[PDB]
Amino acid sequence: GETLGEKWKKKLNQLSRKEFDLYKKSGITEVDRTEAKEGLKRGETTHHAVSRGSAKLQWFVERNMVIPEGRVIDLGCGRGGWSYYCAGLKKVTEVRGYTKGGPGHEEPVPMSTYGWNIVKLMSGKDVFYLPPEKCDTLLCDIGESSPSPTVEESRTIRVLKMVEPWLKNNQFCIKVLNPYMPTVIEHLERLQRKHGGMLVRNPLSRNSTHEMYWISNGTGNIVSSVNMVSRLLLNRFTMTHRRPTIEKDVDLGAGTR
Repeated sequence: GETLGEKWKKKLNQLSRKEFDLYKKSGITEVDRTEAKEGLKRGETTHHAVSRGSAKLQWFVERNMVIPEGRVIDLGCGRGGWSYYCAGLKKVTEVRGYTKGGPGHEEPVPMSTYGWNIVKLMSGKDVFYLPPEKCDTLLCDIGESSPSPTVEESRTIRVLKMVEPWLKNNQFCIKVLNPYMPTVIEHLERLQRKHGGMLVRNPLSRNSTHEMYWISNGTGNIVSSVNMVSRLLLNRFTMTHRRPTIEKDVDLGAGTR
């Protein structure tokens, strides 16, 4: 070492509460969740996204980086934002979600947004012990943050090792929590050389995370893009803070398919 990402991590861990809270939102895109969250409080089950995740995935999908189709397996679906988002797409026929749930984890939130009937969200499931099934689309947003870059390296590599057997010339969108550490990068290079795809940064991600996403469509230099992200996040430290770009939250409509 040390990578630019590790420097970013260093500096991040050196921030105070105020500096952190102003940095994490500085210059990023975020969707207005006011109405969605108020609606969810009133117990509404149409239109609303159960979390910020639906828009986060929509960013990828609208750019054709991942194109959900056929049977969609959403590992670690949590509340179900990605599953509920995919349920509305014409090419999607089945949505199957597994999440850990229980104490300390988000349960699947039952909704009646457009296409809910083709969605099955299952809790009490450790995806790491789940036998890989046949699917046309594989999603994965797993990766628990830590102040230690190395702990994150371990968790990340564990996630990649878990998801690889699910990949079969199919669409995928897979969260890479810590992409700047060297062993993760070699692993990703091997994975890319076997299954293709590219690492891309989602603009709705906060500056407080170096997370990138291994998506199935397109190609590129991984190390170059990771370091590109690193220099961006570093620049945003010294950049006069910019209030985030507020965008419309996704609307998931209503009805069965």
